Amino acid sequence: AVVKCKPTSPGRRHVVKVVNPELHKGKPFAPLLEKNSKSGGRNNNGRITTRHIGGGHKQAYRIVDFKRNKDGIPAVVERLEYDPNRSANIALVLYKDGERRYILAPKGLKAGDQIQSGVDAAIKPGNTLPMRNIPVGSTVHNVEMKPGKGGQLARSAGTYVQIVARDGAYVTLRLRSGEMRKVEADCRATLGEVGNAEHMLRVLGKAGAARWRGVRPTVRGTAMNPVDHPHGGGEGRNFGKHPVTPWGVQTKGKKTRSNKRTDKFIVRRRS
Amino acid sequence: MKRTFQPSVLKRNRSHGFRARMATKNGRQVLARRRAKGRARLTVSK
Amino acid sequence: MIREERLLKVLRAPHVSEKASTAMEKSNTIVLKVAKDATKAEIKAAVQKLFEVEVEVVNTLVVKGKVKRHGQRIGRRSDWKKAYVTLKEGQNL
RNA sequence: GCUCGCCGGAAGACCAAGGGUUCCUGUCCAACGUUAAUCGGGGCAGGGUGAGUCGACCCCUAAGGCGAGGCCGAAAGGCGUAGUCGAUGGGAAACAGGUUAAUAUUCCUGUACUUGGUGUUACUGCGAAGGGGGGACGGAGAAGGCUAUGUUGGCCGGGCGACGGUUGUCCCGGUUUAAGCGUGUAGGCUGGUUUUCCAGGCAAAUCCGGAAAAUCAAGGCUGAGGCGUGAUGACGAGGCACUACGGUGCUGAAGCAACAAAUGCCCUGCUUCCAGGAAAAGCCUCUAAGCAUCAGGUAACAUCAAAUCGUACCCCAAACCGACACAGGUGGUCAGGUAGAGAAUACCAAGGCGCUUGAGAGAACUCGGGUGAAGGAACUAGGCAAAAUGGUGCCGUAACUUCGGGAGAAGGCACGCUGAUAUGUAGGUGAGGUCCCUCGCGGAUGGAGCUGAAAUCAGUCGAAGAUACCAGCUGGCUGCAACUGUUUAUUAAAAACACAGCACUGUGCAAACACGAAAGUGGACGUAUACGGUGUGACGCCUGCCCGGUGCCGGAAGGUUAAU
RNA sequence: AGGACCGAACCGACUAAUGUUGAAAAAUUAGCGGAUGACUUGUGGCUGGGGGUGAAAGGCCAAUCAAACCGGGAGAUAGCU
Ligand SMILES: [Mg+2]
Ligand SMILES: [Mg+2]
Ligand SMILES: [Mg+2]
Ligand SMILES: [Mg+2]
Ligand SMILES: [Mg+2]
Ligand SMILES: [Mg+2]
Ligand SMILES: [Mg+2]
Ligand SMILES: [Mg+2]
Ligand SMILES: [Mg+2]
Ligand SMILES: [Mg+2]
Ligand SMILES: [Mg+2]
Ligand SMILES: [Mg+2]
Ligand SMILES: [Mg+2]
Ligand SMILES: [Mg+2]
Ligand SMILES: [Mg+2]
Ligand SMILES: [Mg+2]
Ligand SMILES: [Mg+2]
Ligand SMILES: [Mg+2]
Ligand SMILES: [Mg+2]
Ligand SMILES: [Mg+2]
Ligand SMILES: [Mg+2]
Ligand SMILES: [Mg+2]
Ligand SMILES: [Mg+2]
Ligand SMILES: [Mg+2]
Ligand SMILES: [Mg+2]
Ligand SMILES: [Mg+2]
Ligand SMILES: [Mg+2]
Ligand SMILES: [Mg+2]
Ligand SMILES: [Mg+2]
Ligand SMILES: [Mg+2]
Ligand SMILES: [Mg+2]
Ligand SMILES: [Mg+2]
Ligand SMILES: [Mg+2]
Ligand SMILES: [Mg+2]
Ligand SMILES: [Mg+2]
Ligand SMILES: [Mg+2]
Ligand SMILES: [Mg+2]
Ligand SMILES: [Mg+2]
Ligand SMILES: [Mg+2]
Ligand SMILES: [Mg+2]
Ligand SMILES: [Mg+2]
Ligand SMILES: [Mg+2]
Ligand SMILES: [Mg+2]
Ligand SMILES: [Mg+2]
Ligand SMILES: [Mg+2]
Ligand SMILES: [Mg+2]
Ligand SMILES: [Mg+2]
Ligand SMILES: [Mg+2]
Ligand SMILES: [Mg+2]
Repeated sequence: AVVKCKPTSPGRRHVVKVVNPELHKGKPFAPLLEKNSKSGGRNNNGRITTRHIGGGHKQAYRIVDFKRNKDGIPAVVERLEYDPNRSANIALVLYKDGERRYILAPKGLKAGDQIQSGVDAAIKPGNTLPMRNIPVGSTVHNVEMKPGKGGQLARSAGTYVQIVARDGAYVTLRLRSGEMRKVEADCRATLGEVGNAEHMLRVLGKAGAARWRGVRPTVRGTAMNPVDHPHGGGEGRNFGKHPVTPWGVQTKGKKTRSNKRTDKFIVRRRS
Repeated sequence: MKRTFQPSVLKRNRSHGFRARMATKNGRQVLARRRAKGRARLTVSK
Repeated sequence: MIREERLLKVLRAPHVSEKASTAMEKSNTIVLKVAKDATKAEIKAAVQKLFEVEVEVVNTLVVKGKVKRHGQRIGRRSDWKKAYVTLKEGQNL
């Protein structure tokens, strides 16, 4: 559900809130948590290497089954949980033989379903299997990129890939981003679309909001002094630059990708 | 009003103490000089 | 533990004072300067032998020697263990 | 010594950090002390810090640090694996009273408790660096039950009033008692036990997880306080003797109830929400290598052990940071009486103080204040500064609006005391007595006593009853910024920055980007509903035309063109 | 419920006067803003000088900052006083 908040107070009047009743209440399943410590965006040289990252809420990490290896063994959806560390919700699944696991909650997953993996597995929302055994045309999420390495593509709320060609030993995915890239067909992948999809109807509605998600403020270069940012100073609102990174590199359109090493695999660049 | 020197033994010995000087080339060198100039107190101690 | 050598070396001197005195009256306790490195045990042991009396319990503390700076250049008095030795009840020397 | 005044959510009392003898006594007065000083945080000498259970060491880990071998780097050196360090967090146990000139939960008295070694005895599967439990975790809000505490009555000791009255419905004081042990209440959570079987818990498992049945429903886990004991005790006014008049010894009454009541406790609870809320050991259990008449394991008793180092004193300051005995700064704990919403504020209590030159004068002028005829912004850059408003409850309140607001708009009305309803009302509280019963810290009945607003009527005093302190001035027009936030420590708090929102633009993950000769690492344990760069700045209504210039994207046939 | 309202603590720093060889190398007094949050604060850690950090003022990095402090090249050079 997607809710408007009443204007009982400015900075709460523009709040649009995504509240979901099918989500477990209370702490996750402890056995699957680790520590995760915040980083201010600083690396092992103590230097800020990525701007704007500080504070806001504390976060436990939940171990998520990106790989999906327990083939042949069914499991059922104990329940649906929120996860502070990503936009997708998640499924607490009980495997027949006792072992438990988290997985990315896909579009329609309800409590008490039966997901499964392996070179067989019923082609149904929730199930994992190699793509050489997935019908071209299918739409699939959490897509492995090397066989075995585990999910890397389409892991985010609302997203999915669509297989649009087999052929060869590789398939050819339509990436959420418009791109089309070949990818060896033994790379596993999941039936369905990744779940939470009204994610992108939230509005925050107030500055804090963003803070308490670890985001610190963004200072326009045109608000800095020449010394600081290539976008210079002013003297009653001036710019006159050719838009750039803080570090003399160009935005408004210069291309950055440079791999060669992985050019082979890309078949159509996004548009 | 709040001035710049706010003591703290724990921090002191960590920042300049004998052992910290010993940790490294250029702290061993602080000590080294101080010994050459014949200092009474190499560092600050118990 | 004996190391009778030690037990002889561990009792240094009696210690005199109001407190020390009233402490002998009221509490059948006796107060000694004892090696800095001595343990309550070592203190009990040697007191038993050397002073043939029965020791019920031993308390210690370390006295910090005062400081007396005489113009620019200063000086400090060294540090010693003070020893409260209680005497069981069979009370003698 | 007797007054007087000041603080009393502090100007008291405690901790911690920092200080390092400032502590206590004797003695001294040069210099230090904004004055004298016989005094002192000054000189000099002496005394003073006592712990199994307060703290630190110790065990555990956080961020972070170091780091065999290792990866990388002209040398220096940077990273980092196993490990090892690092509390600001987890981890065993003590209380009340007494005593010193100065230490005390440490010494004494009394009464406890913790975990180990040794033994004895009875009884048993014990056994990790491993598994599982657990330790183990946010915010907000709610209201019940409690205690700390206090009020009054009672009880006990004392009192009969410097001046009219005070043998009583009078006055004053006190009325305090711990840990521990026992009990398992208010209340919270969860159904239990047996058997069988299993792809999980790196091997193993009796444990955890999962699947089956069978069976009984009452079982367990947690848990403040009360009560009992501890206590034959301690403390307790006051007496009674001595007194170097400083004190010491001796003895010692009552020691209850009702009512009010935290912000403390039950509560690591409950309810609820999005931002979704440390780790590791101790601890319980489970087995592995193992050991099997041993060792161990469990329990009673008995016994030995618990080291070392801190402990004086200052504590929101004369001892700490401020060159000063400096109107500054400095985290945490304790919260009495009356009035009060209150931790505000005024006055007291306990406790601590009158701030280390005083004495007179009673000019100008300065500073800080009180009142002011008539006038009332005429002042002035500007109502700067003043003056004024100021509580509660009810009545009532416009434009405009994003329907929340505006709004405490504006403006009215009441306010003290006494009596009556009602010799104290509604409410709260709740004892005897009665009956029950799984009889308990139980239920129902019952209403004594206790406490107790608000209201209307009437009467009454003053110039005035939100009487002091304390405590909104209101309204109309209009610029800019949506808004709360941020900022020039020390002349700029704003219309500047940020901001939710929008847009462009890059980015397929070994991402772009960034710190890095590099290794390594942030980005991210993320993956295009994501992440970066840039500009715009809620929202409503909108966002037109120009690609010549400059930038950028695409292109390629020619032309020109490097090393070679 | 809320970057909700009023208002102590706490955080701040809008106005005036005082002070200006100060009580003080930025404060006192009376008024003022926030005061459940982008709040406030203890303890310890990390980032280092053409480097940091910066809700951006050239702000802050130990009474300082359009390039900290210390030592060194060092008796820099000074057609200037
Ligand atoms: Mg932005
Ligand atoms: Mg921006
Ligand atoms: Mg600027
Ligand atoms: Mg530049
Ligand atoms: Mg201009
Ligand atoms: Mg003892
Ligand atoms: Mg000791
Ligand atoms: Mg004080
Ligand atoms: Mg001295
Ligand atoms: Mg003098
Ligand atoms: Mg003194
Ligand atoms: Mg002295
Ligand atoms: Mg090495
Ligand atoms: Mg290292
Ligand atoms: Mg350690
Ligand atoms: Mg600690
Ligand atoms: Mg004392
Ligand atoms: Mg035994
Ligand atoms: Mg474990
Ligand atoms: Mg009570
Ligand atoms: Mg009379
Ligand atoms: Mg003390
Ligand atoms: Mg003074
Ligand atoms: Mg002072
Ligand atoms: Mg007050
Ligand atoms: Mg005086
Ligand atoms: Mg004075
Ligand atoms: Mg006046
Ligand atoms: Mg007048
Ligand atoms: Mg008049
Ligand atoms: Mg008038
Ligand atoms: Mg004029
Ligand atoms: Mg005029
Ligand atoms: Mg004014
Ligand atoms: Mg006024
Ligand atoms: Mg009345
Ligand atoms: Mg105008
Ligand atoms: Mg603004
Ligand atoms: Mg300024
Ligand atoms: Mg200002
Ligand atoms: Mg973005
Ligand atoms: Mg702008
Ligand atoms: Mg608010
Ligand atoms: Mg306020
Ligand atoms: Mg003020
Ligand atoms: Mg400065
Ligand atoms: Mg330069
Ligand atoms: Mg030279
Ligand atoms: Mg020169």
